[PDB]
Amino acid sequence: APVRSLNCTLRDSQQKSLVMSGPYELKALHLQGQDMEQQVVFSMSFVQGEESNDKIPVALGLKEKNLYLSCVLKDDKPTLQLESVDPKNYPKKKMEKRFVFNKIEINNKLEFESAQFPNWYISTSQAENMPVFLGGTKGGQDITDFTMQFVS
Ligand SMILES: N[C@@H]1CCCN(C(=O)CCC(F)(F)F)C1
Repeated sequence: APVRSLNCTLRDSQQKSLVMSGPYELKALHLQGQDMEQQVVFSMSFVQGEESNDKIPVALGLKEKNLYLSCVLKDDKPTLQLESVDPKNYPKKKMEKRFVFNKIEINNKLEFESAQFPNWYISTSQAENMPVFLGGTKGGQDITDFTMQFVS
Protein backbone atom coordinates (compact mmCIF):
# COMPACT_ATOMS: atom_id res chain seq x y z
CA ALA A 1 0.00 0.00 0.00
CA PRO A 2 1.10 3.66 0.21
CA VAL A 3 3.61 4.54 2.96
CA ARG A 4 1.90 6.00 5.99
CA SER A 5 2.98 9.48 7.22
CA LEU A 6 2.06 11.97 9.96
CA ASN A 7 2.56 15.74 10.03
CA CYS A 8 4.39 16.83 13.18
CA THR A 9 6.80 19.24 14.82
CA LEU A 10 9.69 18.34 17.08
CA ARG A 11 11.09 20.21 20.11
CA ASP A 12 14.26 19.28 22.06
CA SER A 13 14.03 18.55 25.80
CA GLN A 14 14.79 22.28 26.47
CA GLN A 15 11.68 23.03 24.42
CA LYS A 16 13.78 24.53 21.58
CA SER A 17 11.89 24.55 18.24
CA LEU A 18 13.47 23.66 14.85
CA VAL A 19 13.44 26.13 11.91
CA MET A 20 14.92 26.51 8.37
CA SER A 21 17.28 29.58 8.43
CA GLY A 22 19.36 28.99 5.22
CA PRO A 23 19.87 26.64 2.22
CA TYR A 24 19.76 23.08 3.74
CA GLU A 25 20.26 24.70 7.23
CA LEU A 26 18.25 23.57 10.33
CA LYS A 27 18.66 25.39 13.71
CA ALA A 28 17.16 25.06 17.21
CA LEU A 29 15.98 28.05 19.18
CA HIS A 30 13.56 29.03 21.85
CA LEU A 31 10.32 30.20 20.10
CA GLN A 32 6.92 31.19 21.43
CA GLY A 33 3.95 33.21 20.13
CA GLN A 34 3.81 34.55 16.56
CA ASP A 35 7.42 33.44 15.75
CA MET A 36 6.27 29.74 16.20
CA GLU A 37 4.93 29.75 12.60
CA GLN A 38 8.68 29.66 11.61
CA GLN A 39 9.09 26.12 12.94
CA VAL A 40 9.56 23.26 10.47
CA VAL A 41 6.72 20.85 9.96
CA PHE A 42 7.85 17.30 9.25
CA SER A 43 6.14 14.49 7.45
CA MET A 44 7.25 11.47 9.53
CA SER A 45 6.95 8.35 7.33
CA PHE A 46 6.83 4.86 8.92
CA VAL A 47 9.32 2.93 6.80
CA GLN A 48 10.80 -0.55 6.33
CA GLY A 49 13.39 -1.59 8.89
CA GLU A 50 14.09 -3.56 12.11
CA GLU A 51 11.33 -2.65 14.64
CA SER A 52 10.42 -3.34 18.31
CA ASN A 53 7.75 -1.99 20.69
CA ASP A 54 9.66 1.20 21.53
CA LYS A 55 12.02 1.49 18.44
CA ILE A 56 10.21 2.41 15.16
CA PRO A 57 12.03 3.11 11.86
CA VAL A 58 10.96 6.48 10.36
CA ALA A 59 12.02 8.96 7.72
CA LEU A 60 11.82 12.69 8.41
CA GLY A 61 10.84 14.73 5.33
CA LEU A 62 9.90 18.42 5.36
CA LYS A 63 6.13 18.74 4.79
CA GLU A 64 5.34 18.92 1.01
CA LYS A 65 9.04 19.46 0.21
CA ASN A 66 11.28 16.91 -1.52
CA LEU A 67 13.81 17.26 1.29
CA TYR A 68 14.69 14.58 3.85
CA LEU A 69 17.05 14.41 6.79
CA SER A 70 19.81 11.94 5.96
CA CYS A 71 22.98 10.59 7.54
CA VAL A 72 26.12 10.35 5.43
CA LEU A 73 29.85 10.44 5.94
CA LYS A 74 31.25 13.94 5.27
CA ASP A 75 35.04 14.57 5.61
CA ASP A 76 35.00 11.02 7.09
CA LYS A 77 32.47 11.76 9.87
CA PRO A 78 28.78 10.73 10.27
CA THR A 79 26.83 13.95 9.62
CA LEU A 80 23.22 15.06 9.36
CA GLN A 81 22.21 16.77 6.12
CA LEU A 82 19.02 17.81 4.35
CA GLU A 83 19.00 15.94 1.01
CA SER A 84 16.90 16.71 -2.12
CA VAL A 85 15.05 13.72 -3.75
CA ASP A 86 13.00 13.11 -6.87
CA PRO A 87 9.48 14.22 -5.81
CA LYS A 88 7.91 11.57 -8.10
CA ASN A 89 9.46 8.72 -6.03
CA TYR A 90 9.14 9.91 -2.38
CA PRO A 91 8.04 9.19 0.16
CA LYS A 92 8.20 5.45 -0.16
CA LYS A 93 8.02 2.54 2.25
CA LYS A 94 11.55 1.23 1.39
CA MET A 95 13.54 4.41 2.11
CA GLU A 96 17.31 4.12 1.58
CA LYS A 97 19.19 3.55 4.87
CA ARG A 98 20.75 7.05 5.03
CA PHE A 99 17.17 8.43 5.45
CA VAL A 100 16.10 6.02 8.24
CA PHE A 101 16.07 6.92 11.92
CA ASN A 102 15.08 4.63 14.74
CA LYS A 103 12.54 6.62 16.78
CA ILE A 104 13.11 5.35 20.33
CA GLU A 105 10.62 6.14 23.13
CA ILE A 106 12.25 6.14 26.65
CA ASN A 107 10.53 7.79 29.67
CA ASN A 108 8.06 9.92 27.65
CA LYS A 109 10.90 11.35 25.43
CA LEU A 110 11.95 10.42 21.88
CA GLU A 111 15.42 9.91 20.52
CA PHE A 112 16.17 9.55 16.79
CA GLU A 113 19.13 7.22 16.21
CA SER A 114 20.63 6.92 12.70
CA ALA A 115 19.78 3.43 11.31
CA GLN A 116 23.01 3.80 9.20
CA PHE A 117 25.29 4.86 12.11
CA PRO A 118 24.45 3.00 15.35
CA ASN A 119 24.51 5.20 18.49
CA TRP A 120 24.57 8.44 16.47
CA TYR A 121 21.56 10.65 17.26
CA ILE A 122 19.80 13.76 16.03
CA SER A 123 21.21 16.35 18.47
CA THR A 124 20.92 20.00 19.39
CA SER A 125 23.25 22.29 21.30
CA GLN A 126 22.32 24.00 24.57
CA ALA A 127 23.21 27.36 22.91
CA GLU A 128 20.48 29.23 20.95
CA ASN A 129 20.42 29.33 17.11
CA MET A 130 22.96 26.53 16.44
CA PRO A 131 22.64 23.76 13.82
CA VAL A 132 20.82 20.50 14.40
CA PHE A 133 23.49 17.83 13.97
CA LEU A 134 24.32 14.17 14.30
CA GLY A 135 26.05 13.48 17.59
CA GLY A 136 27.94 10.26 18.43
CA THR A 137 26.44 9.70 21.90
CA LYS A 138 23.06 9.93 23.75
CA GLY A 139 25.38 11.06 26.66
CA GLY A 140 26.91 14.47 27.66
CA GLN A 141 26.06 18.23 27.32
CA ASP A 142 24.31 18.08 23.88
CA ILE A 143 20.60 17.31 23.74
CA THR A 144 19.41 14.01 22.17
CA ASP A 145 15.83 13.92 23.59
CA PHE A 146 12.77 15.40 21.86
CA THR A 147 9.03 15.59 22.03
CA MET A 148 6.67 15.39 19.02
CA GLN A 149 3.58 17.60 18.51
CA PHE A 150 0.99 16.33 16.03
CA VAL A 151 -0.07 18.84 13.31
CA SER A 152 -3.36 18.84 11.26
N1 LIG B 1 26.39 26.09 9.80
C1 LIG B 1 26.20 24.67 9.52
C2 LIG B 1 27.14 24.07 8.46
C3 LIG B 1 26.91 22.57 8.45
C4 LIG B 1 25.45 22.21 8.06
N2 LIG B 1 24.41 23.06 8.71
C5 LIG B 1 23.10 22.62 9.00
O1 LIG B 1 22.27 23.41 9.49
C6 LIG B 1 22.69 21.19 8.74
C7 LIG B 1 21.40 20.98 9.50
C8 LIG B 1 20.99 19.50 9.36
F1 LIG B 1 19.85 19.23 10.02
F2 LIG B 1 20.81 19.18 8.05
F3 LIG B 1 21.89 18.61 9.79
C9 LIG B 1 24.76 24.49 8.96
